[PDB]
Amino acid sequence: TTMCLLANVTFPCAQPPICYDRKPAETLAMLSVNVDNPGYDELLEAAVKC
Amino acid sequence: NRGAYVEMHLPGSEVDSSLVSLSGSSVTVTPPDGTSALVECECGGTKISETIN
Amino acid sequence: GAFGDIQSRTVSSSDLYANTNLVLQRPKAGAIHVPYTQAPSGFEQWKKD
Amino acid sequence: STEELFNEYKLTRPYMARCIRCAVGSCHSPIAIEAVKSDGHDGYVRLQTSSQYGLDSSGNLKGRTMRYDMHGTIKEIPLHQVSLYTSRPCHIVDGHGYFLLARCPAGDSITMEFKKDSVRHSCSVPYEVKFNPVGRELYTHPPEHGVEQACQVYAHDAQ
Amino acid sequence: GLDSSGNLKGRTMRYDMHGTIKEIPLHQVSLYTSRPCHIVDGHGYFLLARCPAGDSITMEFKKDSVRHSCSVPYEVKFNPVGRELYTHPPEHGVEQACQVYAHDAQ
Amino acid sequence: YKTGMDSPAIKCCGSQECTPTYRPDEQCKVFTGVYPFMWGGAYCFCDTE
Amino acid sequence: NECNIPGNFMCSNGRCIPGAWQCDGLPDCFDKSDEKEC
Amino acid sequence: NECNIPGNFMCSNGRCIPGAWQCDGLPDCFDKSDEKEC
Amino acid sequence: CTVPLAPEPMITFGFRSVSLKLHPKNPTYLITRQLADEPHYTHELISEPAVRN
Ligand SMILES: [Ca+2]
Ligand SMILES: [Ca+2]
Repeated sequence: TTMCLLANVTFPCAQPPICYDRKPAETLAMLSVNVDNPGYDELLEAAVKC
Repeated sequence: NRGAYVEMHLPGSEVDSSLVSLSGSSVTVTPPDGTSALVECECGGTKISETIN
Repeated sequence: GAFGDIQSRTVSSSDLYANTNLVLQRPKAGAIHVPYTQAPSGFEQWKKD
Repeated sequence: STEELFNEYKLTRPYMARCIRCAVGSCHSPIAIEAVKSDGHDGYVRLQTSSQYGLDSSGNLKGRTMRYDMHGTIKEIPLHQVSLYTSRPCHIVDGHGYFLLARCPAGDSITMEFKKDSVRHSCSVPYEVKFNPVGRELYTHPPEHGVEQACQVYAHDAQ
Repeated sequence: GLDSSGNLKGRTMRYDMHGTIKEIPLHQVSLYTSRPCHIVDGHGYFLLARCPAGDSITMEFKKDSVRHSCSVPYEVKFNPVGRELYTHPPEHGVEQACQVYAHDAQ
Repeated sequence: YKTGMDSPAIKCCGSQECTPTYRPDEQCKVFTGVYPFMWGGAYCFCDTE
Repeated sequence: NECNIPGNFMCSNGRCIPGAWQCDGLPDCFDKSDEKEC
Repeated sequence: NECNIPGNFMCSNGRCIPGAWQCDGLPDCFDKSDEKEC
Repeated sequence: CTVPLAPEPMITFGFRSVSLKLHPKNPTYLITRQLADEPHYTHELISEPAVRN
């Protein structure tokens, strides 16, 4: 199990609170912080789609 | 016409998929117009039928 | 691969001697063709020499 | 299943970069070339360009198209309108995001060009494109038949 | 660089055709030595191009569905500058004194 | 290998410094007296510096 | 069966097309084998 | 600022066009710099 | 990947000797070695018709 970050929020990486089709810049800034991460592919695939 | 020839032959049978189609329960074969065909199956036993249009 | 791998007695003799090292190979899976391997033409190699 | 693979280049855009050999001189090109990776065997290269492939001019899927920045306004053309050549003409297979999969013969440069209604765009970079045989016979074009052998080529899919 | 009637049109070429004079836009004229070339400009009888090396030059266009060509066996050579021998000029380096054909017409 | 290159950091009428990143074989060097050109026009308004 | 090149899809007739050409809304195989179950 | 090749006119964005393209009535450089004083 | 296949060499035998007539279509490596403690290997690129004793 790995928890990602957007703020002081350890949300499940497979279910992010935002998606790119509804938030253009906030999801990119969400992926900005979780670059050094073993769980970046899951957050990626769950971050574009819903 | 100078003394050098190449050799003609009967063409073979070219299997064509765009002929066989599915109905509800059977296999529908629609040969092209003015042209014969033949169908070979092994769904039941050994089978051969030269259908014409 | 040398001169005279093809030997026809006259120009229109209708009987030729061929020793060209022709070998048949196995075709590729899902392809209708005749593959073969043979030594290249010795009349061309004689023209090159 | 191809769209979950594809969707990450929706996040991006094409851009205009600098090509030293444009159609006339040095200019700022919509199709500038970053690298040409030819380390596989049978003549498949992998370009990385300043353009995108597979997206429409808005951001969604579209089959065989190039997407490029043109002074700010992102435009698009079909992919059969884009030609490229090293020495002989090449053959584009597919594109996906910033990358393209061609099939080029060997040569000491690579030139990509498309044509608008009367404006011709080009980019030539001095990058060695090379051809690699497999095994102990040094062909220049791959044969019509022979024994099957193991190789290492660029994969066609965008997985 | 001239119009078929005799005016000065921008980028066109003006050719005779069995006594009568025609014209096409210059972007339908193509030439190549071994690989394709790129026409820069032209003025009077003289075209300026940019070409790789080869044994010949084939200038060609296509007015109707009738293709015009001419190949002449004239060597085109690519001449590098400096002590380092290249075929296509690099993306970067240092600048030396070279001598190229001047793009203007003075 | 693959020579990775970070994008250039341009400052108009100012100066820069070098921040290390401890990347493999990382070369860093600053260049002055620049007057760059984007596709739109001159990126700076200063002649030197 | 299997294409020799890894990233390819195989048509009905044995012709290998790229895997991103399957289920794309454009016919590429003879008799549309990439356009059957999408 | 001059160009390198001895017969070129220089646009506003640094790009060098041939010298007879300066006032030719057809837009060559970005923002029509060459066509501003003719 | 499909790789080509060179023509069959024409092997002539002698007392403790093997001759090889080699007609290549495109350049081809001939790699020989002895099966003893000293292999004495021979990596050669043959592009023309050549006899190797
Ligand atoms: Ca398709
Ligand atoms: Ca102009």
